[PDB]
Amino acid sequence: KETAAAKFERQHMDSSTSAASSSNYCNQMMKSRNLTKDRCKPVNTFVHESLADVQAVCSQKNVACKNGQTNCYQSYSTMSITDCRETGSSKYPNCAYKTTQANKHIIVACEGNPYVPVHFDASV
Ligand SMILES: O=c1ccn(Cc2cn([C@@H]3O[C@@H](CO)[C@H](O)[C@H]3O)nn2)c(=O)[nH]1
Repeated sequence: KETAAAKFERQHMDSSTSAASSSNYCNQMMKSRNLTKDRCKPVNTFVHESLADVQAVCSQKNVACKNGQTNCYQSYSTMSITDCRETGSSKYPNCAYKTTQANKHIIVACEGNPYVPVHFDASV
């Protein structure tokens, strides 16, 4: 079965590209990472840094999670990311997304042993 750590990697890691996300990027990535299988996942962020750099965030700046839990961490450095946001005319199964590249500090929730990212909370 898929671990929470693996699920974070599938939903949120894309080290392979630096940013260059075409306007098509989210349409393709949301589908291929299986985030459009059951419904159109409304919002999702992919991070284009190494897995080591993203895992490292779990030992960086401790901040409150949006849900009030205390296990979130904000990257000290900005990171290359792409936000995917479902369009207003998007209708499942043909899920459609606006693709927006940015360089921002990521906030992730970490859990487990080893202590690794399991949710993407926000970018700031
Ligand atoms: O700027 C953002 C803000 C929220 N999110 C949501 C998210 C959370 N997660 C975490 O892992 C998923 C495991 O099912 C959950 O939806 C959430 O805990 N995945 N996507 C962004 O991707 N970018």
